[PDB]
Amino acid sequence: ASILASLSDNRGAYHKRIRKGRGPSSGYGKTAGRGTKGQKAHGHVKPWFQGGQTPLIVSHGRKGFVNQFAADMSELNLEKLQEWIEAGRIDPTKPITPKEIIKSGIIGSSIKDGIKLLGRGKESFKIPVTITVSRASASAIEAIEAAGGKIVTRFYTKESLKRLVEGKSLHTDKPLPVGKEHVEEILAQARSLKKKYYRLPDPTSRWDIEYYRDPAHRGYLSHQLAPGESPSLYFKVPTGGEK
Amino acid sequence: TKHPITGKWHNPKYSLRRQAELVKLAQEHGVEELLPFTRKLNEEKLRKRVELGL
Amino acid sequence: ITNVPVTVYSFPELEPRSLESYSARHLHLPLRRDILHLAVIYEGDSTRRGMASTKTRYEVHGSHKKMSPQKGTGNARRGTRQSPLMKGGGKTFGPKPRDFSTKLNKKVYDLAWRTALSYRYKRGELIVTEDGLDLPLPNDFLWLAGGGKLSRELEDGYVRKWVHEFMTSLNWGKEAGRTTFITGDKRPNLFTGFELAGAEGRALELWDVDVKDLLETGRIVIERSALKEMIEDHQSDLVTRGPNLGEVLVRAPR
RNA sequence: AUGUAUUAAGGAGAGUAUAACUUAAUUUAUGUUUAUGAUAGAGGUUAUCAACAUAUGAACUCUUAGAGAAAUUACUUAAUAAACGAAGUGAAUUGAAAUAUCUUAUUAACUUCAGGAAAAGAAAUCAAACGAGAUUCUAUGAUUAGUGUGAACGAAAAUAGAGCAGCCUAUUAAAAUAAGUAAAAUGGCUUUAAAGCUGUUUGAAUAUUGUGGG
RNA sequence: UAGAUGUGCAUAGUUAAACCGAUCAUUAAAAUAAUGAAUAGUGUCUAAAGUUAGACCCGAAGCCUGGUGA
RNA sequence: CAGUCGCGUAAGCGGGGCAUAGGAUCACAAGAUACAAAAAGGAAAGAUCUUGGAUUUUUGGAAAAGCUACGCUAGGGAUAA
Ligand SMILES: [K+]
Ligand SMILES: [K+]
Ligand SMILES: [K+]
Ligand SMILES: [Mg+2]
Ligand SMILES: [Mg+2]
Ligand SMILES: [Mg+2]
Ligand SMILES: [Mg+2]
Ligand SMILES: [Mg+2]
Ligand SMILES: [Mg+2]
Ligand SMILES: [Mg+2]
Ligand SMILES: [Mg+2]
Ligand SMILES: [Mg+2]
Ligand SMILES: [Mg+2]
Ligand SMILES: [Mg+2]
Ligand SMILES: [Mg+2]
Ligand SMILES: [Mg+2]
Ligand SMILES: [Mg+2]
Ligand SMILES: [Mg+2]
Ligand SMILES: [Mg+2]
Ligand SMILES: [Mg+2]
Ligand SMILES: [Mg+2]
Ligand SMILES: [Mg+2]
Ligand SMILES: [Mg+2]
Repeated sequence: ASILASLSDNRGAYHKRIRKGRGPSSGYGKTAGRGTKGQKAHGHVKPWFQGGQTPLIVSHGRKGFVNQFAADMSELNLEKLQEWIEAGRIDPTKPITPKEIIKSGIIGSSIKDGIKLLGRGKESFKIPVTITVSRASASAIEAIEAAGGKIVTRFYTKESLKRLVEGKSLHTDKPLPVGKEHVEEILAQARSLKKKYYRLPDPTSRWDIEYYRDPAHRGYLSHQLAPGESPSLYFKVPTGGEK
Repeated sequence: TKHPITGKWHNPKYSLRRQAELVKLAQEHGVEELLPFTRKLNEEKLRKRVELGL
Repeated sequence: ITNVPVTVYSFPELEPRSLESYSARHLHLPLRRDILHLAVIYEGDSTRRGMASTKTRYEVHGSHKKMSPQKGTGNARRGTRQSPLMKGGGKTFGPKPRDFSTKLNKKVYDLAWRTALSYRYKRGELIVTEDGLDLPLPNDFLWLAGGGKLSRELEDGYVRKWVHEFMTSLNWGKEAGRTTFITGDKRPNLFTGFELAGAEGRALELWDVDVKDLLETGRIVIERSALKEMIEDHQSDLVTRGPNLGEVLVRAPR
């Protein structure tokens, strides 16, 4: 009658409860499904125990190692970037930066060591955009530039991305200048903000520098190279000829 | 500061941790330019990076 | 239709003065007994205290000495006096203070909230009145009570009588189930009236209402503002990208 | 059982209006409100027919001067439990299907010292090329990095919450900025090989104008 | 008023691993030459479970530490 | 299938022996791979491939001698007088 005396869950939601050792006609009495007087009835068997036979992890050993230094990149495909621009969830008229990529829901809700653009759906991508990520595939770079757009790969960290979304750091696709001829214009730009902003870090390791220093990745340090210089900090392009 | 009578350096009256707290507290109130020289000042940290670099 | 009307009456005379419009997904949802169940059982779990405690054989007082020799006595071998087989032993699987609370997604709890309002709306058990919802006690009694002329005994005996004959005339008293008044803030007359005469109904503040409270009495008498605030805080499954939330169709004839 | 608040030495013996508590064992006073209280009588043993608040007399013996067979002696205005804290010392049952390394375990326990709490504490700290900013408690991070033949053991950064406080002129009275010290070899502890603790034998430097530690 | 904020899982696979990437790995150069691996998750409730804790219940002989007793 | 060598006029054969009787991981040692490199440049210590030394003979792989009639506990009558 009363609504509160008529509520229930769906019948399929309810499952039988098994109370063991409560009589013979229950089907689980006097042994509770254990058997007759074995180790499995008196006590407990270790889970890693196989009776004494050596496990395969010992007879064969553990293979390989786990890379604790590899960066965890958020993978973004052109197939998905196009689906967002058409739906109106990403503005193609403005620069597409990690802040706009994270706040769009296109890579999810988890921030990781970086964002990499991949080339799934490169045949149907024909929207001119100005995107900036940490890495990009050789297929995505051509698809973005073939449609009349621009792409730049910049160095980021898991902490830098958080500050970008939080608004504590302003985005910039250029490295910090070096020299006494830029200290003034850079200090003035900071005073004009009237708010404490954290700088975006630049690469420090050999690999990270070489990555953003070559034009194949459209790295934001590639402008520091000469037309004949190599991105590597150690290797050089040898010379051809008879000498 | 090096004590004149005893040739021993005296630790600064404010540790590098307490120096950064004043700079942070003085920056949130607009009196950072009233503090003496400090390697924790936001302009000095930035100037040393732009001038010299990595 | 995507929207449903909501009439706003003047509580004393119940004169329909204004007309608002809400979404069908607010006050016209289907009756889901399984979703209302999960919400009602979810609130009871959180209300439970869960402090019962019993002692095990590892907490019962006494020494852990061996009672009888292992053999030679002709009796059954025994270990400690705190065994469950012994007189004052410890209950093996007895109650312990734990958390009986369960989880329920904010979107399911918000659907169960609007489903309870829709159950009352489609049945005519949801009466929306204008703000200022309080029992119109006589001015003479109100003047005496403040003055201090009336004793506590007589002051409470009058409120119990007036509230009774008042609810019985409106067919809102114990005979017709009961009524639950929901207001945004506490009101002296309303709350004091049903604190002394609770058989005729009860009054609650919007912050104290539960899904179960929207299904106990015979009617829900809620204020225009409390309803709008009640639905605005329990539509997580709707405003995610809005719908009509208090759209005034007919304004009060000032 | 949990939470909140307050407090920070505990017991015994014998005696006594058998609700009344210390040989005074039911002391003597003050103020206010007293049925609209508080939350126009009878009644001093045929008693305490008054609650709140503020004062006040009395309050024995032992633990507890010395001594002794505690509650005695002999003297005298003799007087401080437990638990919790820190350091020192430090197992075994147990698990590994035996068992030594390991685990159990910087555990239990014991000793010393200390207070109502104690301890710790304002970076010779962490981070990583951006920055954070003492200590303490809880959760996540984390059946992770890592160690170990195994069984198993096991962080930190960071995050969230509880609290938040900085200083040396320390709100209680301290430094002329630290040499047998840092560090090394060796024997151990801890541990990831670093850092940290340490017996023995040796043994530095002077500040970002780049001195010292990490 | 506005802004930011708060574990996690999934969204792309591949390899010992990174680079790489709808492709990746082996081929000491590479190359459809060959072989393997590609498409709905997430939260809650009910119930049954694995793991660690006393772990379904009762039961040793013994080992260690501190105390007691001539 | 790729690589590149031998024999053969050629077709073709060849990834030891007419067939059936030689144990891993771990650690260690020697070569290659260019993977990662705990601030950074290096390195150390690791990872992958090839290879070597075993009555690991209780040979799916513990570094291991006895007495008890002074004996004890849990069990078996699943094996005795
Ligand atoms: K015992
Ligand atoms: K060092
Ligand atoms: K992946
Ligand atoms: Mg089933
Ligand atoms: Mg059966
Ligand atoms: Mg079974
Ligand atoms: Mg079963
Ligand atoms: Mg049986
Ligand atoms: Mg069995
Ligand atoms: Mg009991
Ligand atoms: Mg339940
Ligand atoms: Mg004495
Ligand atoms: Mg005495
Ligand atoms: Mg073993
Ligand atoms: Mg590990
Ligand atoms: Mg010093
Ligand atoms: Mg030292
Ligand atoms: Mg060391
Ligand atoms: Mg040191
Ligand atoms: Mg390095
Ligand atoms: Mg064998
Ligand atoms: Mg075999
Ligand atoms: Mg004999």
